Amino acid sequence: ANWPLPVNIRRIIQNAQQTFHIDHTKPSDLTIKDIVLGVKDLQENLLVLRGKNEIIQNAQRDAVTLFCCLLRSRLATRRVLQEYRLTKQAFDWVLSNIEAQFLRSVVHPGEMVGVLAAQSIGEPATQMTLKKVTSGVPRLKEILNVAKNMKTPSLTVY
Amino acid sequence: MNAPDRFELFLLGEGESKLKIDPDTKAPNAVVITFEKEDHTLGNLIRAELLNDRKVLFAAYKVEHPFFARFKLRIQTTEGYDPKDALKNACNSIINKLGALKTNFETEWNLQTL
Amino acid sequence: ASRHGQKGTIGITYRREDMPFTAEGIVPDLIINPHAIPSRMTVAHLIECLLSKVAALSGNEGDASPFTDITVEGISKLLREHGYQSRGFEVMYNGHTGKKLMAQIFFGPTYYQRLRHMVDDKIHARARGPMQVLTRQPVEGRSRDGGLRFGEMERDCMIAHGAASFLKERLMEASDAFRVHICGICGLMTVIAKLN
Amino acid sequence: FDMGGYFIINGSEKVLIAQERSAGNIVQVFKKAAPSPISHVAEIRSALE
Amino acid sequence: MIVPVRCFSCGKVVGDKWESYLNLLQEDELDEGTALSRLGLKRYCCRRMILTHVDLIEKFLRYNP
Amino acid sequence: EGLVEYIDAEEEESILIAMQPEDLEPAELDVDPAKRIRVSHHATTFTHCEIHPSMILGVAASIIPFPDHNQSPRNTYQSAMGKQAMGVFLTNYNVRMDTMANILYYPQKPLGTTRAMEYLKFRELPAGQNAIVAIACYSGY
Amino acid sequence: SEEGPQVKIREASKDNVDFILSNVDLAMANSLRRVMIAEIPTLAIDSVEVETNTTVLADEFIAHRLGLIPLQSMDIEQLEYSRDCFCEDHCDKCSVVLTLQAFGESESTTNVYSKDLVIVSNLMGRNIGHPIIQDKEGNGVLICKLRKGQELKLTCVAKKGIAKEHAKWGPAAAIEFEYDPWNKLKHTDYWYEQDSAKEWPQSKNCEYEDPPNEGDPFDYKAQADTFYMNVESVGSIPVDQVVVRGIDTLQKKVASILLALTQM
Amino acid sequence: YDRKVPSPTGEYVKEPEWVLETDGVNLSEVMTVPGIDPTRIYTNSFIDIMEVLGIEAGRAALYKEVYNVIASDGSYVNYRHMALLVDVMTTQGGLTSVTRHGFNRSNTGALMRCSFEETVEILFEAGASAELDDCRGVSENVILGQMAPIGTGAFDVMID
Amino acid sequence: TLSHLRRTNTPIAKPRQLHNTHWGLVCPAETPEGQACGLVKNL
Amino acid sequence: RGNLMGKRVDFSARTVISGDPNLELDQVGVPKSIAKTLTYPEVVTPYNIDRLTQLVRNGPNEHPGAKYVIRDSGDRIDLRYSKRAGDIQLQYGWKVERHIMDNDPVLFNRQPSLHKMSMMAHRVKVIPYSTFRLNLSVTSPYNADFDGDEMNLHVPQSEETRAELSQLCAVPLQIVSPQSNKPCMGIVQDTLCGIRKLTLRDTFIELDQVLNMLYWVPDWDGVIPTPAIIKPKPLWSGKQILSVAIPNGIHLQRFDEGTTLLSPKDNGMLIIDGQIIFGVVEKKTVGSSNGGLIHVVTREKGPQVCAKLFGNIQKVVNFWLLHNGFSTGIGDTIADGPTMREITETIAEAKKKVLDVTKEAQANLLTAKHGMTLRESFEDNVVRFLNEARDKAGRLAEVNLKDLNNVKQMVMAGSKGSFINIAQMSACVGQQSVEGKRIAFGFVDRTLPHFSKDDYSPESKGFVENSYLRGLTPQEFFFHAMGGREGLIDTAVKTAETGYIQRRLVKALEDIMVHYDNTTRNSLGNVIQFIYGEDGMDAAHIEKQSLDTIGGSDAAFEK
Amino acid sequence: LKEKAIPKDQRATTPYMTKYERARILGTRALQISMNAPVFVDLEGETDPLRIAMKELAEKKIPLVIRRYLPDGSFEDWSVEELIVD
Amino acid sequence: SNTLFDDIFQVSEVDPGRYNKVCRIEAASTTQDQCKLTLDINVELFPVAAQDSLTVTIASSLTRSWRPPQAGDRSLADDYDYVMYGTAYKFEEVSKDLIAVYYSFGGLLMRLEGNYRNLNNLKQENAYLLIRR
RNA sequence: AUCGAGAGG
Ligand SMILES: Nc1ncnc2c1ncn2[C@@H]1O[C@H](COP(=O)(O)OP(=O)(O)OP(=O)(O)O)[C@@H](O)[C@H]1O
Ligand SMILES: [Mg+2]
Ligand SMILES: [Zn+2]
Ligand SMILES: [Zn+2]
Repeated sequence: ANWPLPVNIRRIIQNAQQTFHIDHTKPSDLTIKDIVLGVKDLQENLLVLRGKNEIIQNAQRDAVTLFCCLLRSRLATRRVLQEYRLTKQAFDWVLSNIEAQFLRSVVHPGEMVGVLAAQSIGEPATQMTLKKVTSGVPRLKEILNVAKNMKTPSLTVY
Repeated sequence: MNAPDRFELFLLGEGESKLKIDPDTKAPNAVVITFEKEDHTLGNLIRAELLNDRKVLFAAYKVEHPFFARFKLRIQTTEGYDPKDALKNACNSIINKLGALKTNFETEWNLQTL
Repeated sequence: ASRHGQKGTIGITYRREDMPFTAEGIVPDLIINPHAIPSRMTVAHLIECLLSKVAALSGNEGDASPFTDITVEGISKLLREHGYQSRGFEVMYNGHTGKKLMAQIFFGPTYYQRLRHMVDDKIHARARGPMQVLTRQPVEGRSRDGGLRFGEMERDCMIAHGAASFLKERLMEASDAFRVHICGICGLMTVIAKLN
Repeated sequence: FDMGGYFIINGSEKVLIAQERSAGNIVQVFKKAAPSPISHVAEIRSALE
Repeated sequence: MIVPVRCFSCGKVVGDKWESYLNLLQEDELDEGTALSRLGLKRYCCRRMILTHVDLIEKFLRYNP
Repeated sequence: EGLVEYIDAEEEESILIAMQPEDLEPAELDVDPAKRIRVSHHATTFTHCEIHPSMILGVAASIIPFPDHNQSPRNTYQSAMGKQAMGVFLTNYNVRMDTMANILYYPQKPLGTTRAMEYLKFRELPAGQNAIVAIACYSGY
Repeated sequence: SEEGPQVKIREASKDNVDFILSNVDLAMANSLRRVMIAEIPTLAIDSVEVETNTTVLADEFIAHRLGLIPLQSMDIEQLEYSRDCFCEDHCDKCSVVLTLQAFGESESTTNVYSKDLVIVSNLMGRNIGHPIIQDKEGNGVLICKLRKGQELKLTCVAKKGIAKEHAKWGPAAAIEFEYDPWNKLKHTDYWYEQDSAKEWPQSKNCEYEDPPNEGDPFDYKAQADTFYMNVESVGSIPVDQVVVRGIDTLQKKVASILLALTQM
Repeated sequence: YDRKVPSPTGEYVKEPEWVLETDGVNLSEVMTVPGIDPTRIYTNSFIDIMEVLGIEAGRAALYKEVYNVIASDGSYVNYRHMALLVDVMTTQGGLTSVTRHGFNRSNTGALMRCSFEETVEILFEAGASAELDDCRGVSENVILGQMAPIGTGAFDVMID
Repeated sequence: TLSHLRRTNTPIAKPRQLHNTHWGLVCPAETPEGQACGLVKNL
Repeated sequence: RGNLMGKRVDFSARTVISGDPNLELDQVGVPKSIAKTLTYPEVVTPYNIDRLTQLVRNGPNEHPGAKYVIRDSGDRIDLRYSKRAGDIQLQYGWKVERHIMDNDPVLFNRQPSLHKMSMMAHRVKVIPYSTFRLNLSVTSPYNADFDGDEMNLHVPQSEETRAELSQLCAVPLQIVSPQSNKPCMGIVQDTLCGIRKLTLRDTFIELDQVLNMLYWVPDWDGVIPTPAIIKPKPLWSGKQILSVAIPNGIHLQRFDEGTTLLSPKDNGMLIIDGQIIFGVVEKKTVGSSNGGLIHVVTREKGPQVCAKLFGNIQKVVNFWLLHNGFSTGIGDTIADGPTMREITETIAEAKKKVLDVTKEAQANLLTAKHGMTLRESFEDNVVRFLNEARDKAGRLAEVNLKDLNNVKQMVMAGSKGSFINIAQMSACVGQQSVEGKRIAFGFVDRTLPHFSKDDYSPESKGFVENSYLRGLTPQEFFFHAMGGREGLIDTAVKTAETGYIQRRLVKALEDIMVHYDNTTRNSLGNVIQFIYGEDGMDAAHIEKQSLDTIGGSDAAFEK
Repeated sequence: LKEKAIPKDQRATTPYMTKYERARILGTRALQISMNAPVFVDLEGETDPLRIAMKELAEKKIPLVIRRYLPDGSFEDWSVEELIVD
Repeated sequence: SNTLFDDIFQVSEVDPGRYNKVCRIEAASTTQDQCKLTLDINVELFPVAAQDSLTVTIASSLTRSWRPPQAGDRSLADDYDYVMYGTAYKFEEVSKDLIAVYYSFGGLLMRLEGNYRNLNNLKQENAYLLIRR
């Protein structure tokens, strides 16, 4: 279940429960229509790429699929009322804060992501310090040099 | 090579006064005094004797760096009580106690034999 | 460094009043962190502390020879005979306050060695300075008032940060920037240029 | 306390570090690599007295 | 190389004690702990100054110039 | 007199050595817990005996106190640092014009010493001092 | 006698005074010990000029040792800080000048002691600058050893200073400090294997305070008021003077704070 | 191998299953063997994976191997960095090594390639082929002491 | 000084590791850290 | 490689580093001698002129000063040697090469520069000693140590470059690292151990100490917190005082193992509105870990507030620990007598198991599974026996260690130490291995000349029944030295191969940049990725969260 | 070649200002201010050019336009006033 | 600004775990079979006898910076021997016609279970706990 | 200047 995702929804919900002093005794002033349609609108609002043509729209849909899965799981109508006694004000603030955090989470063009990737691989490797299979920096050298003959070939049959 | 001269620990420099008194933001009737060229010997005694005073709500001393000989005393007192007067009273009580100690030790030493 | 691979540099120098003190008035010449101990696993350092404490109190040499039946239990029995706590702990008071430290401190004589690395033999700073004849780049070495090298790894680090102008400044304005004249048609810096 | 064992060349004290080599006149057998056509080799590095 | 004037940690003077200490060991046939006790050195920080000292000046004196 | 012999490594191959003379003694339990677990040799036909096991070490490692209670890399590190330690390298230091010399003002013999140290002349020409060390957290410097 | 702090001297000698300080807050006792260490002034050699040196020791080594020499400082208040006396560099009112000349005339080693220091400046009738000798032989601190044919000739200027500037101006060696020997305040948490009572040795001062009782609950309100101290002096100043001048210096610092307020 | 699999209830449960490990690799013949699951067979030799199953499977196996090397230490690196490396290797359609053989021989500018290895050979062949360096690379601008198209240098600032 | 006088060098199948036959002939602990690790030994 | 990709540079400095608890995280302590040497060119404006003239009057020999004045003509006036160093009359547009002053951007670096974190911008603070000073919580990104390490400092020469350092490379920005998508800095060493000691429910603070700690937090509101305990005596908890360091509006929820909402063992963590409700603070709460206080505060309050949080926590905890004390001695390695008896009995039962397996193998009654030598099976079984013995003895020891045991305290806090350290110091260090196997017969059929030939027993192959406290025997010592030599070789040799790998990785991916169309392309324009990481998200703004639809039964999903 | 400009309507690049372009804008404005250039926000006891530039960025008075280059060679231009800072 | 709750409980067990000064306390309400209590108490300041009977009270008053008792002119609202200030973190319902309330006095914890205090023990930072022998 | 050697993390 646990995977790296852009916007921590749980923290935002706790922030809403504290900023607006949620009371469990009182009934929520949210409509069922409000919750469902607002979550759909929030899905529409999150944009990684802003092109109008359909291929860029499809690419953006791809880019946001998993985060939208998380958003649907975390903002279902039964949860938004029963699990958290969220008022309408808290719900709207959560929607806007989610959109803002997601838009802040986008990559900034100009990031030298290749150099960052190379360093992110290299630093743990230099920190590596030491059974039936080749492992560690030698195996990494094999992988990186596409060595035709490897010390420990192996086939895993299911 | 870079070390400050040891005399800087007790000799006040040019343009340096012993006490700098500044009002404290975010608190009522509170002041911050910057004792220059002084160390824990003075600070702990002054703070404890301030804590003895009933109308002193707050008293705390800190040394922002071991490199430099200086400390900060924050004093907050009751409305109608100048914190500067609270510091004065603490100082005078300290001196009275020290004088009594000197007298009593001198009598006791005169009593002893060796 | 002690005799057990525990190397360290002076972080601060404290006068005797600021230093924590035992009830006997004894003070540490040197304070090291407990955090160095558990990772390095140098028990012989603490054994040297204990044995040397007993040796100083008794006036007899301590036998730190390898492969001997000297056991910590016997050394601690001796230290207890001398009146100090068997495991070398001593109640100590804060110098700044005089209040007893809630902890008891491992306190004892230890052999320490002064090493050939001293800061004032290492300090360096250049700004502008002398330049090598061939590359027109800053000379090498502290002895020649040289420039610290901006390695390829450092170029990569600045690239990952995205500070292009700082990179250009380090690579030209701080090392070897030069203005040369090229012919537009020739494409080579073979232009003879009389500026005046 | 000086223990000697060094030379003095142009005023500088100089030590000769021992150089470690394998003894000659020892016969040793080594399996050649699997791709190599010969399976085993017996070698002697005969040095004169 | 010669006796420290005072104990590094206390500042108790130990430079006046050294010679006495030696005569306490040889003339009186005493052991080092009781010798340091007779010299008034009761804290081990003071005891290490005398006990672990090596008087290298005697070797330095033998050099003729 | 034949009481001692010189052993090559090649000749070491063909001999059986005991670590201590007490190994050549009769056997017939109640032991001090703090002492190390030493294996009953349950072996015979000794042809030799070590003079003392501590002789396996070199000059640098013979300075280390209780190195048998230390993790070995730390012993290696210390062997590399005792050569960086400062002391009276000779008693004629004032006479020779060495390019660089560093000498302690008041060198102290170590309070914990190896029996090897005597033959290394360390106590006579030490390179450290017996500092009163406290292990404590104190302002975190 | 007088209200407030109360002193009971257990034992006293020229070298050590062991006393009990009563009816006082801890901060004051700690400030007093800090002043006794750092702040009470003495006289020590702060300048050396070496005319001739053929000893095996270098000049800096010897000058450091000379600064470490104890010197009489009983009348040090009649001397003035060199930085606080109007002469060009030093005068008789702010410094004491000593001379050391030694030649190895004997084939056997010729030793040099602090007794071999002579005073050239005019004392002007104040007990100051006499090297301190507690050796039963009368010889001072062994400054140097000379082979036959070796001379050392030098001049020392001793000035007024404090241990907070350099440890040579140290009037006291070590001060023993203990409060709450029974640990009734629970100001420390003992480290033990099986039993704190068995493993931790009992303090001598534990006799002076009444033993605790197990039935009674822990006295939270109680604060440390009785302190057990022992002050040991080098001998440059008497022990009674060490503690009295510590008191006086602390008073002077507090008074200067008060004056700074009045001037503010 | 223990394995987490959907139970009839929907919850995940641990079903141990038998798995074969082989000291050699003959991928093509082995997957045609009956009684095995040809969809799940795996090699630690990703080059065979590329040969038998195509370039995309090669990229997936490359990521798997790099990930396991990173995770043996307990080290964790975010997916994107390893994915960048693997996509760089596999974007040519085959396995391009991070070597003077693999990535330094490319259509890229001459100066960037010569900054890594085989410097003078690369420069000579650039001279012989009459190569034109775009100077789009970072190393080209580093050699020329100009601001690279990197972060601050990508965009251009212009007055109003 | 003593150590520099009691020193060897091995110029170059596993030379660096401490061999069993080194017992009593070469110091087990004293070796340089760096490129000359194991190759430079002390008697 | 040596003159164009890298080159020696001007305005650089380098020196030994130590740490300063009273320095700020983004600050760097620069010696006065270095400050008087490095210069920044500052063009005189109406804004700065009154300061600048003073500096030039103050001279290059004392800081804050300046070393050179450049006129409009380009001539340089050297303030060290000039008859006009006194009467200088600054004209607008001239340049003053001022000394490096406090709150000036610099680039701080450690030469094994594997990370962008290895080179970070710092705010200068000029200091009275020769070493560079830096905050403790910044050691980790540099892999810095104060055992003698030297670090390097570079000075920008233009306002654009200073802006680049301050807006991209600043230390507070680099708190959340793109690799591992987690913070790289956290509370370490004395601060961490003291924070665990302070957060304990037993820890109570008196009024005087409470007031001093409250003042110690630089941004204290002046509102003395209401004491937790009131009537019998006003007693604060350590959690209360530490809550002053936590900014208001911070909510942290973590449940650990058996954590009720009643948190019986003080495990887990609950913080509401910057006030801690229950739980002991340790490496989980306040370390570099994901979902820790650093990550939450950086995301919610901003990088600057987290950078100040580092200093505030350090001040409070360091003060309390200074007045509390902490230590470690040999007593922290001693285990109970009965515990030692049980440890030796564990060793003996392992020895009996090894002997019986050996006797079985000698009888040819062993059967080895498919693909494994009989001898291989024997080796694996004996090695597993001895490893289990070491682990069981160590666990016995660790259970024996009390809560006051300082090694157990450091392990619980997480500041230093591990289980294996306790095991090797207190119970036994165990089996030594070279090249993946037990010690082998360097001699003929013997590991050492003191053993008999064809001896395969644990002690013969390098098993150390002795703990570091008990002391290794001669053979055990030689075997251990053999083992450690391998690690030394691994360090000194691995480093080069890993460096070559990193160089090749960097050269292979150097041109890979995210362009303005969200694609990831190289210098030639070829697409590596149509969207960075396939989600278009910067790695720093990413945290592990659970997908609640994937798991569970269908019934719980329905409910 | 010519007319690589893209009309403001149908501009696909990010409405927000990248960290790198904010950094370069602030640096260039700080350099301008340091070289005695006019300031378009009223100062409030502020004399560091970088802080002046930051205040001008907040008040959207920096008259500079970022030209972003797509990999094909077409450029899209955004005024600093247009772009969103967050 | 008045009393929120009051009862008299009896102690079942007292248990310090890894704590020298603090004990966890289990208590049952007298006259209320369904009302129970759990509390972290400083036994060094107020020891708790096993099977002891103790009066317990929760009050709202009798923010603002704390001031020492000074001359004592400020009048105690406590004949009690042990008083604390805390903050409530959770308000759960254990069953229909039953509620449970959680409080944290500086990390010392408290849990109270009873049915009727809907108006009482409202969610708030304010809390004062009082215990009389 | 080149070449060698030693150390530091
Ligand atoms: N998180 C950590 N956990 C455990 N130990 C650590 C940690 N960080 C540092 N150390 C300790 O610091 C030392 C690691 O050495 P380090 O890698 O920092 O030096 P190096 O400069 O990279 O290489 P070398 O010193 O060998 O030349 C070890 O003693 C290690 O135990
Ligand atoms: Mg290190
Ligand atoms: Zn002493
Ligand atoms: Zn004068």
